[PDB]
Amino acid sequence: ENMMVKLIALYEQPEDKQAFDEHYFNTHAPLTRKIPGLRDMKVTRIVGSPMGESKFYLMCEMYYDDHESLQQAMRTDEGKASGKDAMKFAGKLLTLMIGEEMD
Amino acid sequence: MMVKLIALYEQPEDKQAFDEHYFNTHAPLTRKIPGLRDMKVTRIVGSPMGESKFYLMCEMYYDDHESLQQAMRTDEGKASGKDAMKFAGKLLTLMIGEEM
Ligand SMILES: [Cl-]
Repeated sequence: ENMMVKLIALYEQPEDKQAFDEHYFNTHAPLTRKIPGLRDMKVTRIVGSPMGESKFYLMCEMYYDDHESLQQAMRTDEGKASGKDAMKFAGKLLTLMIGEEMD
Repeated sequence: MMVKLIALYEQPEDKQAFDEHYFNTHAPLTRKIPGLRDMKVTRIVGSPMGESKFYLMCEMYYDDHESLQQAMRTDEGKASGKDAMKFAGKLLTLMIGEEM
């Protein structure tokens, strides 16, 4: 309650950053932006940790109306196409989390 | 573009204890940090498949990188960092991000 539902994609460091960045911004993000019910999307470039480098490279937060809507979105043709694309270009780099962003 | 410090916490052994410390002590300490522009707390309620390795995320927004670096070194920033380390250091990953 008193929250907003978001899917969080967290990507670890790619071996080829040029290839990752091209695929992510030119192919993957546009696929994700087609998902019915997606209300907002924020992309965060991870530039380090307080002490140095980070394990993580990129985060994306995708906002939906409610939990049911997120579950339905991931099962649409567009959701499946985005998921399939991520498994191909990012593979094990990707961790997915479901969050409730509190008021 | 906004700069943010991201704190990501893995699953605690005692969720009740984590929650009391986090919400009653830690978040208030963090809200006192000079320069903090916004703070969002996200409960991680699972992954698409079920459980998640992660339990909570906090996003702390600053106007620019220099302000974040200053903020972390204020008395308030240091106290917040030490508090996080004490109650949950083994669970914590800190990241600096640029949100587009
Ligand atoms: Cl993504």
